[PDB]
Amino acid sequence: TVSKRYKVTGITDSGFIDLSYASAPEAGRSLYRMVCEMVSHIQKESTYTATFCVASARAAAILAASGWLKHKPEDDKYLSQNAYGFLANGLPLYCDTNSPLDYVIVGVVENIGEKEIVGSIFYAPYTEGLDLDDPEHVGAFKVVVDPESLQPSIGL
Amino acid sequence: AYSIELTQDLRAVHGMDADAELSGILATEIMLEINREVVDWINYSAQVGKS
Amino acid sequence: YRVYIDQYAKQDYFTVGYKGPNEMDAGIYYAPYVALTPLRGSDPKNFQPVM
Repeated sequence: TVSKRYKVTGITDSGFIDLSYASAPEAGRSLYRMVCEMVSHIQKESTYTATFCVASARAAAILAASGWLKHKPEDDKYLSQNAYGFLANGLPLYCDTNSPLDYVIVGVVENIGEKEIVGSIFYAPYTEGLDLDDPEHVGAFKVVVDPESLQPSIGL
Repeated sequence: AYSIELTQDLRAVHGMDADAELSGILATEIMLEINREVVDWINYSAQVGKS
Repeated sequence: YRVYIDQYAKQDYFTVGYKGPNEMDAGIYYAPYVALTPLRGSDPKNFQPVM
């Protein structure tokens, strides 16, 4: 609901591409052109290098159908285990499997260090001011014990 | 009846303790009223002077 | 005499009282029983505290 829709006159007009199984990876690579172009349309307007990609399962397979998505055993380290693989362009491809689209998003996450952190959808949880057990839990549970039936109720 | 989302705000932004502030104004209010009571049973129960 | 201000007073006045040496000789008895026993809880449906 943020990412600026990428529309080219030839094909993607109407807002998105239509891929058909006819003839070869020629359909599956024809999406890998649109990922590559979206990455260069970040580097024009954003100027950041567009360090990830997100795609629904069915639309990340046809981007895997292109070839040029190489997971492979030795390459595990850089993809942080969440990525479905690396596009040959050097981008991790994060399979979605959730949203109701079949979309392919490109985006950026770059922290140059110190206080400069820039990338889509900044998230940024807030626990500071709360007493937590371990820092990473992002908000604390609470228990109640309803005083009608005494059986507890736990919520975060 | 203070919100659970308040304390976190008020611990973070103001550093004050939330709870311990309400326990501040309730414990003070009752002892102000119980004290405003007896002074108001003295002036209520006192005869009219200079009469 | 020992002059206590009345900080909240509608018109103006002075109420000349009496307090004997005993706690018995007074004219009015303020006898406490329990003192400000705090009570805590939380709203069981929405998890939010009350005190």
